[PDB]
Amino acid sequence: ASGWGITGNKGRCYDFWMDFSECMSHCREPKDCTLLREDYLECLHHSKEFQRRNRIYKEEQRKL
Amino acid sequence: RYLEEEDGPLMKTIKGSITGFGAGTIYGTILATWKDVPRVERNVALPGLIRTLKMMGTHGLTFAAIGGVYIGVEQLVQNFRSKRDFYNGAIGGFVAGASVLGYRARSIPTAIAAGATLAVTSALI
Amino acid sequence: VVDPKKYLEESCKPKCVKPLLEYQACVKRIQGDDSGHKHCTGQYFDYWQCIDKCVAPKLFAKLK
Amino acid sequence: MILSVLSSLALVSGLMVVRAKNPVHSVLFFILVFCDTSGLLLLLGLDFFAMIFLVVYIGAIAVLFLFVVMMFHIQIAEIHEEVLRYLPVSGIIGLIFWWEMFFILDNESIPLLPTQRNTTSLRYTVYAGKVRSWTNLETLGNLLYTYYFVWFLVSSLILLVAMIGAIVLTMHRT
Amino acid sequence: VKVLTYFGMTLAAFAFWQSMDKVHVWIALHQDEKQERMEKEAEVRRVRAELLRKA
Amino acid sequence: MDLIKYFTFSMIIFILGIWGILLNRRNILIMLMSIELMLLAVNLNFLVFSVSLDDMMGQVFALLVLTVAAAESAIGLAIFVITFRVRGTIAVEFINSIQG
Repeated sequence: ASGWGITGNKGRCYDFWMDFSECMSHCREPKDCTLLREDYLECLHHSKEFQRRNRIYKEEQRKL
Repeated sequence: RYLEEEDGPLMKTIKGSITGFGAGTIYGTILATWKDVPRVERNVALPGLIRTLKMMGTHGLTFAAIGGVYIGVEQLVQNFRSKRDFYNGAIGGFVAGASVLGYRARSIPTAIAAGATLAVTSALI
Repeated sequence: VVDPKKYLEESCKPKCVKPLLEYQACVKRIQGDDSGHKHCTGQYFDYWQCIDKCVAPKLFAKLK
Repeated sequence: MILSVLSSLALVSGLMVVRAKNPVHSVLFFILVFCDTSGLLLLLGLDFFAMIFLVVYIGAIAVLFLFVVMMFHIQIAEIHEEVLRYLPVSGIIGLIFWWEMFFILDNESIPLLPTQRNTTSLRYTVYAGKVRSWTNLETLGNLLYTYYFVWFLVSSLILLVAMIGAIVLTMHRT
Repeated sequence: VKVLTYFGMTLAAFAFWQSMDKVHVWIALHQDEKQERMEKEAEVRRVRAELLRKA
Repeated sequence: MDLIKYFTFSMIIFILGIWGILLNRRNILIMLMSIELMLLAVNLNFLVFSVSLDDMMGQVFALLVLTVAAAESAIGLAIFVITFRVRGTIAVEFINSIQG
């Protein structure tokens, strides 16, 4: 969220954080910014990407 | 507000006894750890551990007794009468407290005080 | 007027939401014929066993 | 695997810190935990922090502990106790903490299972950020003294308090 | 402790960490079941609320 | 699985600090050292998280925490020294006068 990257460039997830912040800056219902918020968290932790790839791995293991 | 359960009076009593035994084990562990060791048991490890395990067993047994007799008498009072109130469970708490805590404390006034306290704590529930 | 049994069965549904959904789940999976072999007796029994248990202690209070 | 080795060394060294009969030995095993931590930091790519853990934790703090604990000449009788009676309470607390706390990232950070496929060709490489590389030292120094300098100065105030307290509590001038 | 006692402890801890790796892999493998169970329970709660909100 | 393993390393260090508190009723020096272990585990978490999130805020706090750890160790050992000097021993039976 700070934008300072550990190698001297813009942080990896900073643009997602900003877009989330601009959204929340004028949407009175926080549910209006859900998609951008989960995009920022997905950039942080890669949870859904890894879950889907683990699904692919599971199906491959099942069919082997 | 309560519609999440499958019930079963026998299962209720069994699970209450199990939960009470777990709570008594943990409480006895804490009590044993809090107290110091007697002077003639400081250079020897085994007796302290034996005493701790004995405290765990004793308090687990006592708390399981409370947690079983409470729920069992509550259900047996609410079944044989077929009415649901805080009056049932108050009698169960009274009998559980009185019986078990007077057996352990070896006194009638202590049993009455425990029963009264347990009945109040169930009436506020 | 209106049967107290039928009304009480309807008002006991929120206490048996879990079996009702499971019975509905079975109905969808058996909509294919498969030679007239599949059925949902077990899910039907579980749902009504919950409803009947909910209705029994309150039915006789409305009857004289 | 290397993380397993460092984790095992740190586990045993820390057990030795908390279970050594002689406190001097406890301080020396603490130095081993700090060396292991420095190795972990080197694996993270943070060389400045890996070296600073040696300079400060081992070079300064652990030396302070060693100097004090050596001149105390503590006899084993004043600090000894049989710890067998603490197996159950430590078992309960450690198991609760273990289950709740070693898996706190699992739901948020689901691990990527290693497939039997070369997923290392899917590494995209951007040469724009590699033209002029910043060290971890320069990246930290870009921020400490300008954009977050107030925290820097407050840390200096903390150190000044340490100096004053050390003098007022222990000084006996000759 | 003796040097060999320390090394045996380190080997035991290495085995413990490999077991921890197995545990993490197992927990990862059961994400889909857990999300499916969560969805079914959420649907149960939502159906119950919508049926209770009706009255 | 990298992040979880780094985190469990920090976790075992924190847990060892908690255990050192639990197991050393009669050894307050090791109680202090266990607290230092807990502080190292938190410092590592900040560094690991800073690497994981590609964000420098974790490292700034890691340096400042190292400063805090140094100051706290200095003052703690001073208080240890004066307590020892007053009593002539470090045994916990001589630091229990205040009670009730």
